[PDB]
Amino acid sequence: TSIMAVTFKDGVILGADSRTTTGAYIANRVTDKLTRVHDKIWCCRSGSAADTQAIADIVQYHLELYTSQYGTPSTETAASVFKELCYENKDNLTAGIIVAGYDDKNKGEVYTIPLGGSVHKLPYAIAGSGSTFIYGYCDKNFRENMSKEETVDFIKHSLSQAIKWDGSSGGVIRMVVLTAAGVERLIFYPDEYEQL
Amino acid sequence: TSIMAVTFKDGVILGADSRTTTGAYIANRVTDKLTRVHDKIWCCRSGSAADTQAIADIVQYHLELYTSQYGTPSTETAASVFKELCYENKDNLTAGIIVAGYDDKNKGEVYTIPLGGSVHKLPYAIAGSGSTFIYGYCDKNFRENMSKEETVDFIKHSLSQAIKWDGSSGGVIRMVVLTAAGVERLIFYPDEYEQL
Amino acid sequence: QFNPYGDNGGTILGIAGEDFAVLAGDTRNITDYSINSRYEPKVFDCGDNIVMSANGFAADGDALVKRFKNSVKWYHFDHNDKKLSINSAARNIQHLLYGKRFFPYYVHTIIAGLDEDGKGAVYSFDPVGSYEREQCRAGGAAASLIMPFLDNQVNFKNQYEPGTNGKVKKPLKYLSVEEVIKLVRDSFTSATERHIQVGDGLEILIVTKDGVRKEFYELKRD
Amino acid sequence: MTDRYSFSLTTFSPSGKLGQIDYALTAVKQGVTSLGIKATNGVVIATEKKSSSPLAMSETLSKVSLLTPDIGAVYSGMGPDYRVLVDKSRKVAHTSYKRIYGEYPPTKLLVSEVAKIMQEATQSG
Amino acid sequence: TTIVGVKFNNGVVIAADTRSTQGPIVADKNCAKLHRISPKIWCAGAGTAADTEAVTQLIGSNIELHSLYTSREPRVVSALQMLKQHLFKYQGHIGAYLIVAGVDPTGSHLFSIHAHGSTDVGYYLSLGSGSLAAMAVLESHWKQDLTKEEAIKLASDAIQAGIWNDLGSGSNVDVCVMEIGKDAEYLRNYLTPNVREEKQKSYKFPRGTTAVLKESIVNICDIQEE
Amino acid sequence: TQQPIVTGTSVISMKYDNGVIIAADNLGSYGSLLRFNGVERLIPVGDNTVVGISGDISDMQHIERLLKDLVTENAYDNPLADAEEALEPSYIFEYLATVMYQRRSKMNPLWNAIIVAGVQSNGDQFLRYVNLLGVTYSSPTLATGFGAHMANPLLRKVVDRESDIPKTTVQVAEEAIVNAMRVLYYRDARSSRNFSLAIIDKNTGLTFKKNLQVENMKWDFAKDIKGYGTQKI
Amino acid sequence: SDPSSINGGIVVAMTGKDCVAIACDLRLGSQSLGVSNKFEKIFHYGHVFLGITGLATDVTTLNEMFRYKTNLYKLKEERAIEPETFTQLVSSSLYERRFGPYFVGPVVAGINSKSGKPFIAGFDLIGCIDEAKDFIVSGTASDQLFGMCESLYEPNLEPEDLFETISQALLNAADRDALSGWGAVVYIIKKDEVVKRYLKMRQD
Amino acid sequence: TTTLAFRFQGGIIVAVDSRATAGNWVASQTVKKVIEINPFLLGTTAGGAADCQFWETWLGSQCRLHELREKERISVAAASKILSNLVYQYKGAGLSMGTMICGYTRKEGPTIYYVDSDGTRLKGDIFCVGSGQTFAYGVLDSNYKWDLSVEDALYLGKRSILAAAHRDAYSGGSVNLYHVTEDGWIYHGNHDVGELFWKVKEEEGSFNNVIG
Amino acid sequence: MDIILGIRVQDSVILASSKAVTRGISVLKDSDDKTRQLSPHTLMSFAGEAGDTVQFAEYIQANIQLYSIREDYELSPQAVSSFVRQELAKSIRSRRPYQVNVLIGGYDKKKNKPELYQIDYLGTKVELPYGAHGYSGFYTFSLLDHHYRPDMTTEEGLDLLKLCVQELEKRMPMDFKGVIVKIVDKDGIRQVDDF
Amino acid sequence: MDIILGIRVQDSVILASSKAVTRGISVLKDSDDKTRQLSPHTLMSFAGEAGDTVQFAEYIQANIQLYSIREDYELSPQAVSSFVRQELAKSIRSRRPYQVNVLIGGYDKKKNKPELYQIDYLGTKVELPYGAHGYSGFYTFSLLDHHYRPDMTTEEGLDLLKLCVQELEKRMPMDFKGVIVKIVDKDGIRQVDDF
Ligand SMILES: [Mg+2]
Ligand SMILES: [Mg+2]
Ligand SMILES: [Mg+2]
Ligand SMILES: [Mg+2]
Ligand SMILES: [Mg+2]
Repeated sequence: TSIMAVTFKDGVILGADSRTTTGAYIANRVTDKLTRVHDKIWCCRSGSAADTQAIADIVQYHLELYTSQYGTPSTETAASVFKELCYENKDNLTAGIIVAGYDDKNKGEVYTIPLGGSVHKLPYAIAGSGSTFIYGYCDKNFRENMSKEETVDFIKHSLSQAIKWDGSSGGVIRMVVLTAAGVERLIFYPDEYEQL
Repeated sequence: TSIMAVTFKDGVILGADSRTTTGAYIANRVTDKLTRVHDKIWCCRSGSAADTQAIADIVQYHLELYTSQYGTPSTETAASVFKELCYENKDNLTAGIIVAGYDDKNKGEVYTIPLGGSVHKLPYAIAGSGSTFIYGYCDKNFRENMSKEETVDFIKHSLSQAIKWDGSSGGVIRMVVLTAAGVERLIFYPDEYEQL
Repeated sequence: QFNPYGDNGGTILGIAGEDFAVLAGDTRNITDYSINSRYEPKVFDCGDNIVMSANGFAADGDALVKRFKNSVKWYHFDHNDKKLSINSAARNIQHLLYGKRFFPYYVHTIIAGLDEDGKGAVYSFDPVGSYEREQCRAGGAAASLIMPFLDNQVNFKNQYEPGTNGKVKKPLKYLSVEEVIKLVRDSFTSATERHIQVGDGLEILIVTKDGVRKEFYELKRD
Repeated sequence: MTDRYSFSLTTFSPSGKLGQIDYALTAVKQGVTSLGIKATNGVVIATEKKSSSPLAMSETLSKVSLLTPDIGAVYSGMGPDYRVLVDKSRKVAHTSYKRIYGEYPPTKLLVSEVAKIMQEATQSG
Repeated sequence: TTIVGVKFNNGVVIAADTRSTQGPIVADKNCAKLHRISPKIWCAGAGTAADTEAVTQLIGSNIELHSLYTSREPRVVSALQMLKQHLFKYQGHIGAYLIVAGVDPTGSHLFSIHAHGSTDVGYYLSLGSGSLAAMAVLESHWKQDLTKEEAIKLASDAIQAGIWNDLGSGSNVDVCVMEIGKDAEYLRNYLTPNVREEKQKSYKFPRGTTAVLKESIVNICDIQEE
Repeated sequence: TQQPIVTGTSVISMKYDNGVIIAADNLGSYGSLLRFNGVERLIPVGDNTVVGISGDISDMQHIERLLKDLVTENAYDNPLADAEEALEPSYIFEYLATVMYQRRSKMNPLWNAIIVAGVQSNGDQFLRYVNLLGVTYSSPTLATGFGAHMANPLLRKVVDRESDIPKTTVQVAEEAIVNAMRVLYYRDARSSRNFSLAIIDKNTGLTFKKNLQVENMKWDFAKDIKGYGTQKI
Repeated sequence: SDPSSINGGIVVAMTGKDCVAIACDLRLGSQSLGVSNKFEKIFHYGHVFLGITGLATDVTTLNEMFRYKTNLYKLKEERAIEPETFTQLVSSSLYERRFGPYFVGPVVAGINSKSGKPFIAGFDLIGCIDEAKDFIVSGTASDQLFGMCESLYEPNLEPEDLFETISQALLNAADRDALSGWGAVVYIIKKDEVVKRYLKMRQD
Repeated sequence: TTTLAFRFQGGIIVAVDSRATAGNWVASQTVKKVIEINPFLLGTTAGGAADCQFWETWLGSQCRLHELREKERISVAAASKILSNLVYQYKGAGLSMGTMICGYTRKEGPTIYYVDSDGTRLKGDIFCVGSGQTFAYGVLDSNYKWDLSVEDALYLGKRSILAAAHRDAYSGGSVNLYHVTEDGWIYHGNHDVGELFWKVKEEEGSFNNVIG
Repeated sequence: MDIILGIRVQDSVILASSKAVTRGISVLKDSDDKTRQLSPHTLMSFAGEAGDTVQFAEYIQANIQLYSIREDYELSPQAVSSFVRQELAKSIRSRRPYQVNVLIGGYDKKKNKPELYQIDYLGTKVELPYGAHGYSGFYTFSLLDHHYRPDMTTEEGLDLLKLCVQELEKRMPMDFKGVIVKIVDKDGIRQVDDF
Repeated sequence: MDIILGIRVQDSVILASSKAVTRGISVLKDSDDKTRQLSPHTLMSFAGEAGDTVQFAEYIQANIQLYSIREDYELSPQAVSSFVRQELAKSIRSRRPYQVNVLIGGYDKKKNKPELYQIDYLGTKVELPYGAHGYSGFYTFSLLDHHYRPDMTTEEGLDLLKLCVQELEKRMPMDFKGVIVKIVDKDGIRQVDDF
């Protein structure tokens, strides 16, 4: 798996590959690892698919009940609910989740939650088996307050390299754009990103 | 450990960090991992220090005896002797060696020899624990027939990132330049490469 | 795997006199080959003229001492400020220790004081609560270095009266508090020389009818 | 190949003489004079440095050799045979004594070891 | 064990503590850890004590024979090469961890050797259980172009850090100074900061205290004449 | 029973004449990966206490929340919450020490080594240690992990016993701490150049210094070092 | 299971003024079972004395080995071996079995016949020499012996005083060890006379 | 450890050694392996020292509550069964106990029950428990008779512990003797094995192998 | 095998050895003689692992018989016991050690003295007035310690031996099917056919 | 414990049970009665793990005695055996199972027939003419298969039982110290005091 979330001027963009493997067999080559817990709060999932789906579903339930009572939750609140589940059940979970969301007050925010259940607010985050190969590239190429087109290129180029080297990653590059304008899904196929 | 060798227009340059660890303790922070087996055939060492020193010393002996009888050996010949030792003794060795050399006929050549004892001739090679973090960066930034100054910058920037993310790597960035002009040693300190 | 136990080193020594009692212990606290503290008190005044030390794993040691001090406090509440006698304290500590029979306090406990007749008393416990009144007891790391010396110099074991040649034993004459303290100091000086975990400082608590008194002595810091 | 000379080249003649030993002694007789004198507080050994050529540096050719810090040797006869005996004598002082007892061998025992090596070349194949 | 090596202006110095241990028990309180490979090539050993002693005597023996054979004074690189190839052959089973230092016609040298056969070059080095305490001192006070007096001070201070802070090290400080164009000076018990205080009591027994069953004269002499 | 995932390395500290100093680098490692470079591992409680934490970071964040919650709880029905009945270092430590030992006794520890540094109401210096086993101890100098092996020896040269504390100034103490942090950066493979330092003085109060860097490093001698034995070039 | 503590037993050696002393218990056992109360652990080759603790078969084997070697030494050297030389021989002999060692704790004691200097030495199972001035200890109650010796010992004791010190060191150490005791022997060694004394002790 | 107890004409003899070891290290030579449950009942300690001390002291409390409720001395059968039923609840948890519950009542006469941490409960005439039990059994079996006098029976129990104390490395220190009668137990002193061995050797002529 | 005892009296050595041979579940034989005559005045009993016991005993027997022929002379019991010890001491560091414990009972014709030697599989030799191997000593030594005298007659030794066997038959869980008893004295070796 | 046998003849059931109790290295008792009377005409012998055996047997005894008082009626051997089986079948899936094997010998007063039931620790019940537990059957069943007849007298049954015990005493390695024999018939339960 290769997943990342990047903040930029207008908000935040989540990016992910689509490969799910059982050993060396690709069980699903068109997986959707970008999942929605609220209207403008999404997450990237890595680790146990069963665990991360179970967690995400519980979070979506919590934020839905939150919204009914207290109105729209912050991205920080969503990250806290993820953390609470991951931290308290650390012995029985294998989940690496990146939380990304757009407020109007706070704008684009990114939180990463690694295995332990800790929380780290970052300008951008990378995770999954394929992320190891692009720590150098992402650190050198990331800038704050990029444009939408620049951020899409940054994520596309980053995940392209992660896919190139990581056998556990592959397929299409999915992306979800979170801004004041709304929610935009993007997809990029092998013939496009491999030649980069 | 973070090591690499890069061919360019005038020849080849070997690069390496200087950190040697025993667990989390840095046993030597000024290690020289760039070692000479012949006048213009050097190697980068990763893995067991005892194994790679023992191997290198045997190779140096073989190439010295080769030179006495048959004149200057090719870089390919040096790589073959490394391979023979690593392949035949694969059960008792933990060695990852990059071989780099300069002929006048063949110019700059780079051969990598991973754990198994296989040989791979490449335009450039990266290896060691820190190499994982710069596969993306190096693939995006490498060009063939670079100048000396460009290749030095490429290696410096690459190993800078490897050092930044890999705890097993660090210290100074050592480099050795192999050209028709001769053999030039370079060193770059933390205050220089960290700010890149 | 998580290992809930550890070894904090240290050595303790309890000696019962005729009308007094001493409980001594070094002040060094360690893990593996490192020194945590050169002065970390190990022998404690628990009230009611009782002194205590729980040597071994310091976290369990501190927990037990804390719980016993608490037991003394509640004994006063429940029984009209009655003085907890050393024999009653000993039986109480057995139950505290045996209470964790299947997850023991990893310590070797010693208490000292005076019995109800005013005579010197020392009690020795194993980790799970088996106990016994004793005249002389070293505990901890250098216990094997100290006890044979005490058998010889306190109880006069293997010592016979010159001229008789093995026929008449050396008589068991009573030792003064000054004489005991000399043997305690020499025991710890010798233990410091030959045991790496012993050193830094020696703290002795002396119990008499007048109360509890403290004495401190330097030990080699290597 | 293989050393197929597994038999003795020194043998008793009808008269009871060991020819090759006698002939070796004859070679020693032709050799340059060397001597030794023992004093109460020391011993001296001496010989002539017969230079084969004036262009040769006779300092490089050492006829008198240190065997141990307290033992020295000089010879008469064939120089090359001496040189290899010194090498063997130095090594045997370590392997069969110093590495066992942690000290250098006494003169008589080192002599005994050198003698043994020379005896074996008189009987071996 | 705490052992260090420090380069200086015209040579090199090595130092060591004097405590040898059997688990938590101190076997010898004044152990000699500075070993001689050759007159001007000395080394200090940590790890398995028999292996360090045995491997230095063996290489020291072969170095002597080599020196006689070549009519040259022994070199540190030769000791280094012979040690590492021997240790590598035995794949770490010979538990010898050494700091090798010395002077020869090539100059002054300082190397460390690990049990598996790996070697390192440096201006300052430390080995043993107190190596971290010693290396802390070395990293705090080392500089280029040290004098002989400064290097002895630094080396002994590094050993002291091990003596006081490492339980595996203690007692005294041994030092050996190897300067170029000079005899190496072995300074046994250079510092003595751990003398035992006078005991409170004498434990000399009255004669006849021990009970005896039988007495006899043992015949240590040879078989006699007549 | 767990295993630590994201970890923090050495915390070092010492007493001086008027108070205590404590320091810790800003790194959150992920095994050999130097993952997070902006992690604050010194957490102040009030204006008189700083809790330095090493080990598992997720457990550190949990402990951080307990201390934040402790301050809130202390203020409840407490008119003297910012005066006589404010939280002392000794109260904060004993609370943590209780939790740590309870958690180890349930075979589910907080995988940390903690140093509580502060100054009491009466001006007394407070410096005490506690870890995942619930083991506690106090000393003029305290350090966790690698700090115990490399920092303590250096800090003990300044304050070797109790009587050296009044003789040690804040400038000398800070100098020793900063040097120790440099030594750890040279020699600890799980350390970073960036660190935080906190001083708690009985007169000048709590001084919290962020974004400090290891400087005045010696590396030049590395150029002369060649090969691993025989190599000259 | 542990070869060095199957049979049990102890040896201690001390230096005095112009004299040395070496002593041992007499027990041989099979773990808990007492088998022999006459198993002496001290031997001598000329004027050099050797105590050996540990696995009893190896104690016997090494004694036979050093008798063998010191006998050949004497024939070739035309003189009895000295303590300093014998110590190196013991060390060499143990280390040649580096990866298959004798499970023993040898102790050398004796006076150099030429210099008159008292000498003691100890070894680990693998040959490492411990050359202490004061005392050497070995066996299953070595901790106890270290404690006794460290407190009881003082330098330059006369032969008849040294006897009392080493005897009390041995006896009281053995009484705190289950696998030691069942009798004891003490050798008092001077330059040209040696006295051997059997001690009376508890037999449990 | 060596502990024994046997029934005879005059009641019960109980005899134990006094040594306590942690591996080869002799922790104590003055350990009490007879628990005085009450003035009429005795128990021996082998295996776990704490387990035997704690639960036999507890047994005394149960026996006291019995005779308060029932206004009658508890039987040895009932007393032993309280202990065996208790340890049987803990079976598997790792209790280590090997004991003889000894008593003399009207209805039963002199009675000995061997009780075990495996839940075993055996009535018998002669029992030996501990690392040196086999040595004590030999002396007992060859010399035991029902019509022994109280003097001779006491000596037999003493001599049997001495036999074990000599041979068994984990037994020794001193011998504690008890004589159990219907009116209660009677303590017959602490006897140092060191002094006892030489005394017995001379007077009896035994242990000729040992030099004295 | 199981139980082997030995007792040295005034003028002879008596060896008692069990007759049972068990192979796991069943007792295959109840009349097995666990001993070999090494020389006219030297007898060796043995117990240990199956096969190794007899293989070792017969190997020793052959070697002593070879020595007897070569020199036309009977080795002393001490000399034989030292030879046996060395073989076992050699064996313990071998690829596959002999798992054999032995008692060597002999009468020294030179010294006119009976001698009993106990040697275990490690090569641990001891000269004793009485001895055993395995668990046999645990039951019998307390009786031997009590009753034994160095001036005992052969008949008294046999009575003390009967008492030892009776204690074994009472307290041992295993049925060793009684013992074969042999006496070694100045006249040689003979078997007590009724015991 | 070790060996327990059972044989159902014409008009009675005979149970033979060993007397030995061995706790490790020593035989602590040689007169142990490994049986309990459940009701006047029903006897249960038992063998298995220490403690569990007697605890189980006495628990069953108490329950059958309780039933006898409540109903003033003796349960049939079949009914008792089914109750016992269920307890063992319940036990095998427990936290800590009873490790106990039993034989239930009873005389049914209604049917005027002897009955022998064999139940192992798993709750495996079988009604048999003759039975055993552990290794006892391996030695004895071939003799019982050969000689047994359903119309045997009690005296003939005892003779066949003696032959079985003799074969056990010959070929078993363990000394089980003989057997206590009890007979269950129309008149109740009695012990054969000489065997
Ligand atoms: Mg780094
Ligand atoms: Mg290797
Ligand atoms: Mg003893
Ligand atoms: Mg004993
Ligand atoms: Mg034996």
